[PDB]
Amino acid sequence: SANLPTVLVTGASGRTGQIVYKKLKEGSDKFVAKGLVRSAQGKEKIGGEADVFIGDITDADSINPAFQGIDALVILTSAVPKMKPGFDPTKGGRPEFIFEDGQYPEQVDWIGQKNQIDAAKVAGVKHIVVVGSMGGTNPDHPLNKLGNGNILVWKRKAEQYLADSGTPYTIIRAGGLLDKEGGVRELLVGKDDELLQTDTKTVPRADVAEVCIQALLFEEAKNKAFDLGSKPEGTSTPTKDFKALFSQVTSRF
Ligand SMILES: NC(=O)c1ccc[n+]([C@@H]2O[C@H](COP(=O)([O-])OP(=O)(O)OC[C@@H]3O[C@@H](n4cnc5c(N)ncnc54)[C@H](OP(=O)(O)O)[C@@H]3O)[C@@H](O)[C@H]2O)c1
Repeated sequence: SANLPTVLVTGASGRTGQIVYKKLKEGSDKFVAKGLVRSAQGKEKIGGEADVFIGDITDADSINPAFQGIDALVILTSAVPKMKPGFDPTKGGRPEFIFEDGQYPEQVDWIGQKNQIDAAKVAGVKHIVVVGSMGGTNPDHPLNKLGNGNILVWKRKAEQYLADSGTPYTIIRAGGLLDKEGGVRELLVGKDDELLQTDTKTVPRADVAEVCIQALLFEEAKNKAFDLGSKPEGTSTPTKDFKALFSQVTSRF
């Protein structure tokens, strides 16, 4: 093993996941990419290459092939609520969202993520990175009511399980995600939702993807949990010193 590390990214066809997948592919001088997606549809979307595997994270055996021989894992899966089809705006209410049965946050973000962490551990991974959301410090956060799923709570339960496991881990709680241009913004790291009290609380999906990558290259990023926000494009200078950035973080959770 003077070989480059094999990095598996799950949720590889998701919006943020497809960028990490693409970045790991471009970074051929640093990584060997691998990805896991939920559908053949998703596999073709990111390029149908042979390093992409199809499987459901809540079906334990089903994901084992993907995890074989991996050295690092980047978890980018998430439960996703869909608008329940009954809404009628013109006599004011507010849409209710739903999660397909067996696809709720408890099953996908907590148990599901537990599935992935447990398989990575069996396979001997060395570093696990997971992407989540800011807001977890407040159990009464409105997002937990979406689809009556408590999505932040189950995600944080999997973050604690990851931090507790002993495997080198980085937990990145992202602020509001943006389909905005990555690498063109000064990025900010916070602790325990403090950034929510600022105007720099959202972040380009491409910068969340690049932070996941860099976490893989610095000892500093290991055994760290931090929030991620940024400043708009055009106002300041885009982040470059990543060792410094991660050396700002001291929290293990
Ligand atoms: N949206 C925001 O503003 C925001 C803010 C802060 C944090 N975050 C979080 O940051 C992360 C990235 O966000 P994002 O919007 O870019 O994610 P997302 O794209 O929309 O999706 C993750 C996607 O996760 C996969 N997935 C769901 N259930 C699965 C299962 N049972 N097995 C395997 N894969 C499964 C989905 O598969 P399909 O492609 O088949 O659907 C999909 O690839 C998420 O954890 C999200 O909750 C989001």
